[PDB]
Amino acid sequence: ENVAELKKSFNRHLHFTLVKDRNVATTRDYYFALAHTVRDHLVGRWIRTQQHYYDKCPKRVYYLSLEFYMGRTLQNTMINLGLQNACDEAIYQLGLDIEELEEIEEDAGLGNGGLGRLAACFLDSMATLGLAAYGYGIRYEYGIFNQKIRDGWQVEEADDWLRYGNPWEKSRPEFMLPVHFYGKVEHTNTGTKWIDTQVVLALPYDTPVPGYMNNTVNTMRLWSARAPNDYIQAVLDRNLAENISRVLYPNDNFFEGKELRLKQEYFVVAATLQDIIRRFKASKFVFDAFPDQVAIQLNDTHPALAIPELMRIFVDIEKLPWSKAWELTQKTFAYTNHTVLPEALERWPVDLVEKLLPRHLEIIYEINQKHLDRIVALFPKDVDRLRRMSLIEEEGSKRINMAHLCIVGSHAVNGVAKIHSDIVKTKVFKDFSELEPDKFQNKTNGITPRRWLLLCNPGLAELIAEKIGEDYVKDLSQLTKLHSFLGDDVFLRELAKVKQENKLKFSQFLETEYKVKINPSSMFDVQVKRIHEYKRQLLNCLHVITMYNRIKKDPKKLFVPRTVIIGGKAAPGYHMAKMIIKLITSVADVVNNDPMVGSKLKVIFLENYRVSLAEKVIPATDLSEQISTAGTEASGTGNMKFMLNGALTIGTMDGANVEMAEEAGEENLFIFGMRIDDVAALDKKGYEAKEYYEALPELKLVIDQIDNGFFSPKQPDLFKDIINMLFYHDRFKVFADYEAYVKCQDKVSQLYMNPKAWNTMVLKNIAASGKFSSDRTIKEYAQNIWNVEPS
Amino acid sequence: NVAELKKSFNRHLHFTLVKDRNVATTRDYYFALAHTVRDHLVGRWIRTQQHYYDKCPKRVYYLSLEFYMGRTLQNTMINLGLQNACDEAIYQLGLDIEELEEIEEDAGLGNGGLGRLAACFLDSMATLGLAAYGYGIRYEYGIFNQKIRDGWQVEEADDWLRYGNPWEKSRPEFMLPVHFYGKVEHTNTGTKWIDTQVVLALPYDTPVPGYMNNTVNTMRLWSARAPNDYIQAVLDRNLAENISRVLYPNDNFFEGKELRLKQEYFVVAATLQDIIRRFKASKFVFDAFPDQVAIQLNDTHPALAIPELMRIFVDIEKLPWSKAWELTQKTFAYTNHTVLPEALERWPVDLVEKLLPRHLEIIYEINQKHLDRIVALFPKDVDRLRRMSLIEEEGSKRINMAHLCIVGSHAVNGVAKIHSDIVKTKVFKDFSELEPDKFQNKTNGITPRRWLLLCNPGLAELIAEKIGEDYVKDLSQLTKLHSFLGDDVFLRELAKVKQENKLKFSQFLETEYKVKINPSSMFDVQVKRIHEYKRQLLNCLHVITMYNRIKKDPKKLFVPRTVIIGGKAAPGYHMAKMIIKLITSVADVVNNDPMVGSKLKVIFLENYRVSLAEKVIPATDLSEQISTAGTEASGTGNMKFMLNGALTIGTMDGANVEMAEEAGEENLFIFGMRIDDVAALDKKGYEAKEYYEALPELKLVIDQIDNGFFSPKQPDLFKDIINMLFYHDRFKVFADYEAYVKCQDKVSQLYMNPKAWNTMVLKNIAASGKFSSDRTIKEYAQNIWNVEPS
Ligand SMILES: O=C(N[C@@H](Cc1ccccc1)C(=O)N1CC(C(=O)O)C1)c1cc2cc(Cl)ccc2[nH]1
Ligand SMILES: O=C(N[C@@H](Cc1ccccc1)C(=O)N1CC(C(=O)O)C1)c1cc2cc(Cl)ccc2[nH]1
Ligand SMILES: *Cc1c(COP(=O)(O)O)cnc(C)c1O
Ligand SMILES: *Cc1c(COP(=O)(O)O)cnc(C)c1O
Ligand SMILES: CC(=O)N[C@@H]1O[C@H](CO)[C@@H](O)[C@H](O)[C@H]1O
Ligand SMILES: CC(=O)N[C@@H]1O[C@H](CO)[C@@H](O)[C@H](O)[C@H]1O
Ligand SMILES: Cn1c(=O)c2c(ncn2C)n(C)c1=O
Ligand SMILES: Cn1c(=O)c2c(ncn2C)n(C)c1=O
Ligand SMILES: Cn1c(=O)c2c(ncn2C)n(C)c1=O
Ligand SMILES: Cn1c(=O)c2c(ncn2C)n(C)c1=O
Repeated sequence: ENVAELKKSFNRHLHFTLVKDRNVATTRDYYFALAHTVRDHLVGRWIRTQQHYYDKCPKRVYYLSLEFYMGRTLQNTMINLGLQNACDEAIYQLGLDIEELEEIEEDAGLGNGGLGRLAACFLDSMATLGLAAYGYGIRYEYGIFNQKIRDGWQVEEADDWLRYGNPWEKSRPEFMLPVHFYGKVEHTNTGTKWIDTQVVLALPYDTPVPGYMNNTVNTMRLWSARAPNDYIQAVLDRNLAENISRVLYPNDNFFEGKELRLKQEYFVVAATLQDIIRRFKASKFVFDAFPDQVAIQLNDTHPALAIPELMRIFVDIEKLPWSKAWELTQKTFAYTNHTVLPEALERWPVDLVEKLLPRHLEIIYEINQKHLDRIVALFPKDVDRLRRMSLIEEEGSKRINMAHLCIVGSHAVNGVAKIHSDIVKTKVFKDFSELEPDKFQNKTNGITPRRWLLLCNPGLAELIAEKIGEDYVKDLSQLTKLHSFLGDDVFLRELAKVKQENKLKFSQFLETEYKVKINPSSMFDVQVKRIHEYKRQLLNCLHVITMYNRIKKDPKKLFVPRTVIIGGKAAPGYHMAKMIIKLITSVADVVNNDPMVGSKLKVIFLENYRVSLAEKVIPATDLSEQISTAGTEASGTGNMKFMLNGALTIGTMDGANVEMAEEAGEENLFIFGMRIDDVAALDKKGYEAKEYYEALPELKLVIDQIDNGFFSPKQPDLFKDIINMLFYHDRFKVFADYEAYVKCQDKVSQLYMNPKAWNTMVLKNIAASGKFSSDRTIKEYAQNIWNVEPS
Repeated sequence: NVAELKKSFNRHLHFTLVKDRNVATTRDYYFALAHTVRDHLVGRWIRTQQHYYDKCPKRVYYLSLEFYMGRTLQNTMINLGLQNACDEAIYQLGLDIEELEEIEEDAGLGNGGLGRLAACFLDSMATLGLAAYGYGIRYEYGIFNQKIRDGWQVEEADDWLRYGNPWEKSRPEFMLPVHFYGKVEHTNTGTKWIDTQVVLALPYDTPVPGYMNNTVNTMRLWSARAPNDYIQAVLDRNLAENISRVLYPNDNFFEGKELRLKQEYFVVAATLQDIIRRFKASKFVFDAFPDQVAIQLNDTHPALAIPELMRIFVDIEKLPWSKAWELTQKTFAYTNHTVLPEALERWPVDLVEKLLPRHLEIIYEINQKHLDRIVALFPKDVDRLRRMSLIEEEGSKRINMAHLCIVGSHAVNGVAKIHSDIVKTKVFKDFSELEPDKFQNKTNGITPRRWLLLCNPGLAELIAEKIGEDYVKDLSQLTKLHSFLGDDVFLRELAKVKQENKLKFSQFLETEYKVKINPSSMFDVQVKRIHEYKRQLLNCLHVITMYNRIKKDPKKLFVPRTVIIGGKAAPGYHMAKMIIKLITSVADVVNNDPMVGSKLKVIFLENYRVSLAEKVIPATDLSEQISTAGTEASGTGNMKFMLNGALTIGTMDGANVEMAEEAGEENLFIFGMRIDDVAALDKKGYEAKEYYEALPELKLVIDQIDNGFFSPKQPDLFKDIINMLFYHDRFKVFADYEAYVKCQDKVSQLYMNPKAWNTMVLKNIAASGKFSSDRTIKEYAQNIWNVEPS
């Protein structure tokens, strides 16, 4: 606990655990010694917490997800355990730099973006709320790839995060389980049997999840695939079974029907459900009480197979009758929808499923038959309603609509922001909500204020605590008390000072990683998120070039200097996203080297955007770019992180941006562009991109520069694919929000010129960010879906 | 003290395994104890390695593709003087230390004798305080686990690292890149090897505790890792990692697979680079290298080390060829482990040219200078050149790796007198003639820690009772046991120890096998890899022979036996697999014939490996060492049996010859043709049928086999054996059959006389001192590596 004992443990681990002394120990050795020193502090409570759940047997919550975008664990653990100050002191006394030790840790990047990071924030919140919750996923050998930029383009490198060892995971060999694939179904007089299957073992690894200052330490269980049991070739072929948990599919909001992805989904699902049933049978609590002891949240449709798998276990194995089994199943599962973009919908062809999971295909067909029998009985004449509500789309080569399977097999279905949940309920699944009104809900996303405030921005956390105490950490709504300081000049300077320090520290980072020199006086304009056409960093890029031309046309004009930062990873096979990245690095090259613009404007493509880098750049941001086309971003969470950390937002009325406006007051955000209904109008009328190109002189110059090679001289036609998409296939109407966006941007610079007014708006944003704590989000899930209670 | 060991155990169970006493598994308890013991190694491991850096003694590097280590827990407790205290602490915690010990997986990174010799050498070098390092590959899968299904061998992956190996320590800061393929460019800045594929080598260090001396050496094993459609590209990283994936399961047999060639270059490249790097940091240019480094090539498997050292000195360090070649020879020594043709490494130049273009050039260069010398010495002997070349144009050109090891080394040694002589005067006559002093002998040895103190505590204690403990570090001290030759009480005590071992092993046999063991029977044992040259087929002929005898005359006085035969067959060795099936078939008939009953039991010991050897050897009365004269280079199993109180029935082959010299030929049951008789028969021509015709007991056995007596459901099952036996038996099974059976009868005779039997046993044990690997290592240190015990 105290400094002396922490130093003693550190030296002890460096010695016995790392087998080193101070003259031969590497930096990595020191990081590992500290990690083990911190990890030791988790054990007692990890054991008690899990023992407690067995004793008092509260209802358990299982968050089933193919992704857990955890980031680093060291600092997060020290903070939630109240050990950071002591460890900082101990490490300092040992003559070491704790910051350096922390940078040695690899991010556990087992996620693509929002969906995976939401799972991570939820685990922190559920532990902080004292819920008997478990995270269940896959332990990928390789997470989201490390991004490099070569000659302006994205290059992918394997994310070998486990190469040096992960001290934060605990193998649980005694819980290994067999998972089945392929084979065939036999309908015997003893029950249908699934036989001649190939077997792959599932080895679980537990990672502790410390609640914030509360003695609760929950568990995240990730499964790894292992082979069971010419000789050499046979041994090498063991790689095939093990490839199942080998790599995270690098796609964000995009469906790719590869068989290996289907294997991963069944793998997690099968291992997870069996483990859950086994723990249920040992609870010394037949399966009638199951739904009162178990809640399983389906994170998107990725784990949809859990439904037919639970049915398979209840029926084929436990011999329960179908009706009883189906009843228990619905009461067990709840489904969370995370998107409305067509390219992201999971639709598995029945042939692939038939080959890999013959018995699940049969169970799904059965589910679908009973389902449609009901509709036929309710709307005998609506024949097309049946076609629309079926789990099977015969529309060409038959496929399974996984979202529909999740809806019929779940008692609750929720979206992740009001605007989104509404669209899901009344438009996308109108036929279903009409039948079961009460089944559809909304649960607006949230972020954990531990990692995204206390951890990433200690200066702000301290300043806030200075003024209003520490209650806000566990009750973020407490930030409204900050309103008492609206006219407090001294406080406003203190707030600005914290942002300035964060910017200074991040600028140091930028100068050492990039050739560029940073004007620390500039406004940090930031857009960090996965590269997507719908998120439109392309629009941001149009505005950047626009500011460039303005400086060239009139260099002596008064101008608020900016440092424009854009970062994010493109899915490997997403060609347009890769072109967009190259467009940004090209533009940056011209801008950063034009002697006429100089320190007026700097552009940086932030490489390898991931959780640990987000913790650095967000606290250093002044302007947060949240410009997705109205109706495309289901919720967003980066928007919330920026709001909590003192940045103002420039964005569309989309996803949770709408709620950030409700809480803070629309005028305290720079809202702009078409709204959901305006986008529909343009669609109805038909979008003619050329018209804006024609009518907007600044837009036309930008476009022409791009298309003629102004930014790619050595290859004039390089950006032709973008031009063509922009003029003839822009599903996201980049040109249609261009004018309002730029006008809006000008207004931002205006406000920035007035520090007191700017920080006054910042204060209103921070003071109103309380609704976005994931602790609030989780309370709502616990109360209205899982029916469990905080402790 | 016990109290502190219990406290550490509980501490590790808690913080390290995250368990308490009601949820802890047996495996958790084994791991808690292992960490508790491992902690005791640290201080000395660090000091020992620091010491080598400070005083900078000359270092010895044992480069081997195999290290058949077995289990580490007990060996560590013993060499550290901690066994009694840990036993007591575990007992007090209400646990069974024996159960905990059986949890540990063997580190089976070897096939047999060659790999186990490397392990015994490490223990001895550490006990002698030498600055020695073992260098090899960290295979993900060692020698396969053997199962017997419907009488046949079935192989299962040996996933020894699945639950974690607490005995290894990753050394990430010493990772190195190894190169493959590419092409050679001869520039004006030196020849460059370019466009190569790169595979990383990650070293893992395992501590090697000397016996009671504060020395803890290192065994460094390399693991392959890939450097740095997207998904497919990530999955293909498996290809680079496949290099250190599986140990080739062949014992004394060459298989020219490209992956095996990759493994050999992999160990060699990573090892030589690491050695040079450690040399450059010694604050001791490369002139002193051979005075600071000795590298022992364990067989020709690491032969590439020679051209690789040349490549580094020349292509990289820019040293002139003559200087580089001089340093190289002073650095390497080569150990020959066999004369069997099928085991010689001959890589086709095409494969080497593709995978290692630069090494092929260096080898050609070495060969050119080599032959230039011979041409200058024997201008008219044109065929001498053909015989001494590193290249065999005899069809598709190939590289004779043994020849490369000889020209690139300053010393070449065999592993037993009879073997070393054959190597020097016959196989490499042309080379030894030129460099007489280059060829030596270093008779193999076994470590008396694992093979006596550990595996047979009863014997170790009995012996210490009579002569003190000096024998542990000076095994020659066992000769003091001669003072008890007439001591009746001692002879009963000796027999009692053997009886307890047999009792304990019989328990094992009954629970694993259906069979009921007559604990009164003589344990006749043949455990080693299944080979035609080791002839367990001959043993099988004798077994059937005894069977027929019991059937012909059931009421005759007969010494009862429990015949045990065990060993693994290389997966692709068809004959060996047939031989196994023949043995299990024979056993089926014998064990179930009501007429033989408890007179004779036959057991095929499944999954023979280091940890099982430690169980069955101490329980043996008769040790079968019957290879054809001139085929077993040395053997080491023979030595383990001698040390543990078993008598030997064998041919005058390998080290059996020296066991006879030490104990007195009459105290061993020697039989069969000798090296020269085998040659005579070869010259005259071996006509297997003649013995079949002339020996009525042999004929009946053979007919039974060939007609389906042992395979009724399939009469022609053993046809391949019959045909090999009559027309292609390179090992003359029939030609030693008569003497073997006569010899066997004499064994039973002696067994009937307990006092006479144990009197001979005592003479075997008292004379086993020469076979301690400690003696072997002293000889290598003095005459090859030029290093000194400390
Ligand atoms: O592996 C040891 N310590 C561990 C310490 C560790 C544990 C978990 C994560 C990181 C580090 C170690 O160095 N690693 C496990 C990692 C891997 O599997 O790659 C790297 C170890 C200590 C030790 C001490 C002695 Cl005396 C002998 C063998 C030993 N191994
Ligand atoms: O892995 C831990 N201990 C290690 C301890 C260990 C190390 C080496 C051999 C056996 C056991 C562990 O259990 N294993 C490493 C093996 C593997 O590679 O599969 C199994 C560990 C302890 C711990 C304590 C907390 Cl609070 C959180 C995570 C933790 N992991
Ligand atoms: C929060 C977060 C996201 C999601 O950001 P949006 O802007 O909401 O898409 C993506 N990646 C990382 C690393 C994050 O921390
Ligand atoms: C010693 C040993 C060997 C060598 O046996 P030989 O009979 O000398 O061939 C082979 N395997 C194991 C497991 C051993 O311990
Ligand atoms: C398929 C997918 O990744 N959906 C994403 O989910 C997160 C978390 O709900 C939302 O914030 C975001 O708007 C949405 O694009
Ligand atoms: C190539 C090979 O494995 N050779 C083996 O080596 C061991 C160790 O020297 C000898 O005892 C044995 O007779 C021999 O068959
Ligand atoms: C979002 N996204 C992708 O992620 C993607 C893609 N094509 C390939 N990938 C990987 N497309 C067209 C796409 O819109
Ligand atoms: C690396 N890279 C790309 O990734 C790429 C490309 N053109 C299109 N793409 C997607 N070019 C020319 C290129 O060099
Ligand atoms: C019938 N048979 C064989 O004939 C055989 C074998 N292994 C090797 N052979 C030759 N096995 C396992 C087997 O069942
Ligand atoms: C020793 N041995 C083998 O190990 C072997 C073989 N054929 C295949 N293998 C694997 N032969 C003929 C052989 O003698």
